[PDB]
Amino acid sequence: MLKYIIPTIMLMPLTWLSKNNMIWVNSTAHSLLISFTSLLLMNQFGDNSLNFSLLFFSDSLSTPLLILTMWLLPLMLMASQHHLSKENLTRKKLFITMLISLQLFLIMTFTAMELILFYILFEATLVPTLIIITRWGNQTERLNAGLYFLFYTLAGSLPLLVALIYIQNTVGSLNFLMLQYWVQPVHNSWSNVFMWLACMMAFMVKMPLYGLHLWLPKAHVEAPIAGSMVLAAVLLKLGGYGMLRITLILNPMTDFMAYPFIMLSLWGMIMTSSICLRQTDLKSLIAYSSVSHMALVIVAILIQTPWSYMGATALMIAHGLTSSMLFCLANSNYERIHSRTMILARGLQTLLPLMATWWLLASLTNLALPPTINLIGELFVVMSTFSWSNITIILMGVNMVITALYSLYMLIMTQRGKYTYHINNISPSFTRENALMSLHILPLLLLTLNPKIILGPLY
Amino acid sequence: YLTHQQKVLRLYKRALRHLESWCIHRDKYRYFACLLRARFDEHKNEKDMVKATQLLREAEEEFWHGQHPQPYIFPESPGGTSYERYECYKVPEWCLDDWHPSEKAMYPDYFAKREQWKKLRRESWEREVKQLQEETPVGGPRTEALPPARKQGDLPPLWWHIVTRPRERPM
Amino acid sequence: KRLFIIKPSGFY
Amino acid sequence: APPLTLEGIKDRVLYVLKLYDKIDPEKLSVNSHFMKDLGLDSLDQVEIIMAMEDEFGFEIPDIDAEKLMCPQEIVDYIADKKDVYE
Amino acid sequence: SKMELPDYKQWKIEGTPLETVQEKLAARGLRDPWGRNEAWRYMGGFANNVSFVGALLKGFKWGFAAFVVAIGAEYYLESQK
Amino acid sequence: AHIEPRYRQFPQLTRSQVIQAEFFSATMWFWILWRFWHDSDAVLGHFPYPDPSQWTDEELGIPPDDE
Amino acid sequence: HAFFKAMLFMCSGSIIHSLNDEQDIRKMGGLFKAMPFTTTALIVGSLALTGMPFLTGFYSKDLIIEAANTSYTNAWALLMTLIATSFTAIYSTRIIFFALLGQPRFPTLVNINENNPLLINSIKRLLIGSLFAGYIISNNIPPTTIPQMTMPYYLKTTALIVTIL
Amino acid sequence: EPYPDDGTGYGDYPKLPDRSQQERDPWYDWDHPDLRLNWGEPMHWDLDMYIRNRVDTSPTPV
Amino acid sequence: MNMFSSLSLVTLLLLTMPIMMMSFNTYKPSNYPLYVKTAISYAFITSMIPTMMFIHSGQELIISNWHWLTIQTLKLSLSFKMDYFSMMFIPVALFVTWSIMEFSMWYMYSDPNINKFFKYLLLFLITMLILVTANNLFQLFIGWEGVGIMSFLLIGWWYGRADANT
Amino acid sequence: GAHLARRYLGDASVEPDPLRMPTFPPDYGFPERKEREMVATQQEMNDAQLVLQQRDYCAHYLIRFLKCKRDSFPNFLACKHERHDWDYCEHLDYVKRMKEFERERRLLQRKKRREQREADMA
Amino acid sequence: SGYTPEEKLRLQQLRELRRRWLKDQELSPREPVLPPQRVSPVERFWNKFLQDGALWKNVIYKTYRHSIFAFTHVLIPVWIIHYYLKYHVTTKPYTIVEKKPRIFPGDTILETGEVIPPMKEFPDQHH
Ligand SMILES: CCCCCCCCCCCCCCCCCC(=O)OC[C@H](COP(=O)(O)OCCN)OC(=O)CCCCCCCCCCCCCCCCC
Ligand SMILES: CCCCCCCCCCCCCCCCCC(=O)OC[C@H](COP(=O)(O)OCCN)OC(=O)CCCCCCCCCCCCCCCCC
Ligand SMILES: C[C@H](CCC(=O)O)[C@H]1CC[C@H]2[C@@H]3[C@H](O)C[C@@H]4C[C@H](O)CC[C@]4(C)[C@H]3C[C@H](O)[C@]12C
Ligand SMILES: *C(=O)CCCCCCCCCCCCC
Repeated sequence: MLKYIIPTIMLMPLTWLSKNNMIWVNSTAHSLLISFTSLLLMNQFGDNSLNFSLLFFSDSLSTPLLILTMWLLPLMLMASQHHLSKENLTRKKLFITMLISLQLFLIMTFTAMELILFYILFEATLVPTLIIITRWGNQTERLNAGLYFLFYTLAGSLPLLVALIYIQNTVGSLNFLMLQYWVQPVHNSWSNVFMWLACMMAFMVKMPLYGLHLWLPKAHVEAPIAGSMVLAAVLLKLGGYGMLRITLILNPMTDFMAYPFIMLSLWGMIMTSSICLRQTDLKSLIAYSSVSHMALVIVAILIQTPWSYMGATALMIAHGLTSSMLFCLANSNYERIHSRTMILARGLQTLLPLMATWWLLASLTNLALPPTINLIGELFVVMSTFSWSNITIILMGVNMVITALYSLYMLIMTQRGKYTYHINNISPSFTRENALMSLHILPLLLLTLNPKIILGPLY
Repeated sequence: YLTHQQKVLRLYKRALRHLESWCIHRDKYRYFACLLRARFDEHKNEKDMVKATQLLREAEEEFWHGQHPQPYIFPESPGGTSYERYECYKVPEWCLDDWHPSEKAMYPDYFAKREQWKKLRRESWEREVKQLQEETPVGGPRTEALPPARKQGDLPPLWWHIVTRPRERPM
Repeated sequence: KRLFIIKPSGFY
Repeated sequence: APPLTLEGIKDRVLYVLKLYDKIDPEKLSVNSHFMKDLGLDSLDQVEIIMAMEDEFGFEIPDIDAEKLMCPQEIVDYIADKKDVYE
Repeated sequence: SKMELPDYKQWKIEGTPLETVQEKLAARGLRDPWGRNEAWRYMGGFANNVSFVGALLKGFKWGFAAFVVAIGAEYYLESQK
Repeated sequence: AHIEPRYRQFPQLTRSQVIQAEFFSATMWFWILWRFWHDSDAVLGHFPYPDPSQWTDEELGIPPDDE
Repeated sequence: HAFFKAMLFMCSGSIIHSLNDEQDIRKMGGLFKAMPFTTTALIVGSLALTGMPFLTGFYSKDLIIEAANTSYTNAWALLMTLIATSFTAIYSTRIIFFALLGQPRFPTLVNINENNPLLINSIKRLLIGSLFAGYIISNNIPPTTIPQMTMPYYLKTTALIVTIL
Repeated sequence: EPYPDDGTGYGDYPKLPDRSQQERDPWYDWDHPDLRLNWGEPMHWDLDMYIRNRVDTSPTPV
Repeated sequence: MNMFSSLSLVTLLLLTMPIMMMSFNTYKPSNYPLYVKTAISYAFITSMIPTMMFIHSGQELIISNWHWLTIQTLKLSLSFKMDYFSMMFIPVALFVTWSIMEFSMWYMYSDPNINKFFKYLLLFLITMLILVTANNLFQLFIGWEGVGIMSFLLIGWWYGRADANT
Repeated sequence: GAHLARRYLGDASVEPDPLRMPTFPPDYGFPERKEREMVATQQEMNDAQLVLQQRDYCAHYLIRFLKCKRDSFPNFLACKHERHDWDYCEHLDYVKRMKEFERERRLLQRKKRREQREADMA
Repeated sequence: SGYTPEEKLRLQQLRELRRRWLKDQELSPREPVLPPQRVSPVERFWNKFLQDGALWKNVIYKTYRHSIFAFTHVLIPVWIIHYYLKYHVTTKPYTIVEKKPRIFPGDTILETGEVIPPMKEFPDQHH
């Protein structure tokens, strides 16, 4: 992984040593080159994972998450450089540095062989994320959002640290390959119940699990646009990636310990989907949409079937591109009208025709139109959950109806009807904005041609 | 607030329109339109305004009982089949300010004319604001009526968005 | 009589 | 849907009024007040506006209809709604 | 451009069902003042219209004539066989 | 235009639309007449419907009562 | 159904366009001669929809009613179907009576014009389909069941009788 | 008139008539014609439910 | 077989060409409604040849031309079913769509977005043909949802009208 | 028609049960009853690929019709005589099913008439 | 009822401005001023060719347009599709699967020359 870690680190001197007026050009160009080389991680084998060294490895689960991560950095630089245009040079460079450091921690997080190396980098991502939210967020609420983000994550992750060290003392190793062969079944005792919760709650909070999600509508809404993109696209998926890994050592206890969290997710997805119908803040609506989608990933991971694991991997990738696109679309309106209220600016299809096409495509992927990879992931999860219990099709079916309703409600409210008379500063869409949207949707639809590369290790 | 006379005349127009929806055929409608007018003429002269109010309330109850459940609506009236059909084509004039110079060069005459209108609006604005300040009581305006221009070379205050509004068939 | 059609900028 | 002209609107407005038995066609001009000159009452004026709506195929709201007291005001009101300028 | 309107004096309720309405209003002492504004709907090319059966039998005379010729042609071909 | 609008009067008609309309109304009735001449069974009846009450007991195999 | 139902919508579109976006039949009337071709297509379409013998709708709707009448079937469902068949004639008559017959009820400026070749040729092709397509498709498809052709006279003419009523 | 001072969190927000925007005069010159709202008037707590695309409360003939 | 299968597919491919050409490659605005209408009429003709062959001898076949995705023991392949129902319905749908497009050229003449309207009508037809010829339920679901979304976009054509959006 | 009134608004004991008929032996009152002849063999119907519901005692006429239709293409108005033979064979098959119903009904009447007569003895 | 003198005067002032605005929406004869227009030599032939009129040279052009369509949109796509099916799809197993042809009594098998026996004698029904 050093062929990706070292180039990522070099983005920092590149940013600091660049000419003042070339910081965005230079960092964007070279971050795209790194993203291009990440395609070499697609050398996956049917039986064995691609094991680089004692520290790092990549299998079909981490590889797509790595490619998404490295793809997101140039998109975030494009999304940020407009609203940071009046920031002074040194603070711009520090903003880019936080983004680079977050990428460094993420790519090492997804390839860490040892769960305690995974833990340190998994917590490490908090620091740059907190700084981005609180320093460069726009509203007073960013300070409160940072505290909710920080202490929800740590309340869960500190018990995880105790559990992981306990496992290493008992097994002798936290190396993930070793745990595949030395894993022992978990006896059903009270002490193992709390080991199970310690190993899972930190990941549940990051998903987020319904009930433990209050940090997300604060953090995702108060962050700057780059903060929201990475928060929704990648950082929510650390929880899914962590759960997909750690459930290996929790069988068979997951059979019954899953029930309370499956109920929270199956009912929670309907609750959060309903909330979207009455949200007044466009960014807040998009944030609650993420909670509903990640409820499917939680359920898929907990029922532990080959189909649910393929579906979960696809959804995580599909949601990452879609939710990031929606935040970027919402941000482009915000940079014009300087409000997040959804009813403020209406009929934007009349004033911004091409941008209204991006809204439509973003909405259709969000409601999982076939054959998008959003639908492929959702379908595979619904199939596996039907086998877990036929009755689940009712909750899955209702959620798909509600999801269509709020996805198109967002489209209709903002893009259709009559334009707001007094809003007269809706200038034409910039080339930058149009390129930013198409760099989300084009890869998303291309993956429909070759879905296997985002179906994970069970494929 | 609607006066009593306004309430009666609104009822008469509503009653006739629903009557027409029932009758359909023109000769049949002419017949019953004249019977309905005769009913209104029967109490045209009713000086007692307490009794004229009672007649009005009963007529409205009779109307609600007799209204057509699916009355005729002019196509472009609210609730009609073409209501708001062309709003998607109505673009505000301020959008022309954002046209690229190569797009403006295709209509040099239109945009030269447009600059004269914008100059006219700029030069009138201070006088329009002043006229409203001086003609408005201290508490503030008590109705939504706007005044005309009192002088020569003055424009009626707050004219721009009325005069320059999109055409009903903009495209 | 040909009239001018007010549209948003299509250039960009 | 052929285009309207100011003279065309006036011609059709006066044409309808000359088919109304309560109006004398020889004393009807564009400036004839319906009540003060032609001696009609307010129920007659409601019927006159209804005919104009039928003539031109669109509705005149009661709040605006009540102020149309002469043929010329009807012409101006129709011209304004149809974007007729010649 | 100017469209020329037909002379307004040609519009009369005589001969139309508007005259029947007028006659049965005069029984009640009422009059219909808008009758002439409707007269055009009952005059000229609009005066005569088919019944529902007349509508359904449009083209039946020519269709039946062609049918009678077709069986004759069919019955001639059969005999020639 | 080739068809100018009229006011309170029956519209102008081309002869083409009248001939073509007449041709296809005649074609409808010719077809109905021709098909009925040949396939009247498709509407009236293909085969005679038997009356069960007229079938003898020997051919339905009904033994006499007292046996 | 695809042939004559599509044609009916196009015929209504022709009427709607000629009366400046009027869709209420109470404001139509007297169009039988003003729009001869739309009138012809509308009558052919209605007769095809109601199961006039040997038009396109007859070759399916009448076999369906015969099969339903002779089937081991829910009695109430059978009655609802027959009554719905009669109602089909009623609302088909409703369109013809108010759109085409009687005296005009539309505004005074008459802009009725159905002489565009695009309009004529599009309706004309579907009119030909509404006459012959049922016969051509019925005589070319292979048989995949055993059609029921033996039934009492009253079950053989049920579809036609209720349509006439 | 505020909502009742239960614990549900309305505070002092005005309790306005529970009428659909569809019930408002279509012929008035609204600042927001599609919403049939004027600039500055208090919005119903449930305005987003009473827009013309959603819940209608108009009188019915039956 | 070789003619039956070739012509059944070209019917579908032919309808996608006006969609691709609207990548501003050969695109010219004015002729576009006529271009799309002409492609439909040719698709009708090509669809009659497989239909004649089925009528003649009852020929039917399944084309499973592209392997898309294997999920353990579930192999999903783009597969087309040229049988009774699809052989009879395709020419009928194309014939009626041919008339409606010619009718639309007149009805929608004054619409400023008539080209987008004909693109949307064509996209509906493509998704409907995917629905009719589908041999597996996933491919059927693609057409199933495809017509739904195109229906949504065509019903709300006049998107300034609140009733149309509802 | 009429038969439904008798079963539903009358004595159902002397009316056939369409889901359970026949209830008497095939030879009860039928001395020396012949079995139905089948012309088409199982292999012929398999080779012809007849729909299973078409593989009845009229299949041979259907096969003859299908062969004619194929060989007369594109003349789809031919084979009209072959079609009628199959239609007529199916009509006779339907009349045979009507006779079975009528036979069943008359035996049910006969059975009852014996019970009452054999009960009036007691 | 009726406009007050103030209301009438304002309506008249606005009516004058509105009609001036609408009059100013008319395009001048030279508008739109289009930029340098490129033409093709293939159009050069047809512009001169058809200005003559007639209904014998308005048919060659129609035939030409339909032939260019048939070639680009039928012949070339079927060539590509036929090449795709013959040399890629049908070279893999079970990609194209035909329902086997119906065989009727009296038929002859082209592959083998076998003759299928006729059905046995029909007990000629009355018809
Ligand atoms: C294992 C599964 C885990 C998953 C479940 C996680 C559940 C969620 C846990 C939430 C933790 C608490 C909430 C954190 C959100 C941020 C808190 C906050 O912002 O509250 C504001 C409150 C107002 O005061 P203040 O902000 O200081 O005023 C302005 C001056 N700055 O500030 C204050 O008044 C002071 C707040 C002090 C609390 C700080 C957070 C500490 C949380 C750990 C609690 C420690 C408990 C130890 C007690 C042991 C003995 C019993
Ligand atoms: C809103 C706040 C958001 C945060 C949420 C935090 C969730 C934490 C949940 C912790 C609960 C863990 C369970 C601890 C209880 C002990 C578990 C145990 O050992 O019991 C074993 C037994 C298994 O039963 P059995 O399947 O029959 O055994 C195998 C034979 N088939 O036990 C069983 O019968 C299995 C069933 C256990 C689950 C019970 C579910 C209760 C009902 C659903 C509640 C949903 C969650 C409610 C959260 C509200 C919080 C306010
Ligand atoms: C065949 C048809 C003629 C229709 C008519 O004149 O009535 C014409 C009308 C416009 C033509 C198309 C458009 O011109 C766009 C294309 C451009 C290329 O020059 C030829 C192929 C091309 C795809 C066309 C060939 C086709 O012949 C079309 C469709
Ligand atoms: C015996 O099997 C009879 C089967 C059904 C009889 C239908 C006869 C029609 C009578 C009711 C039609 C009413 C429609 C208005």
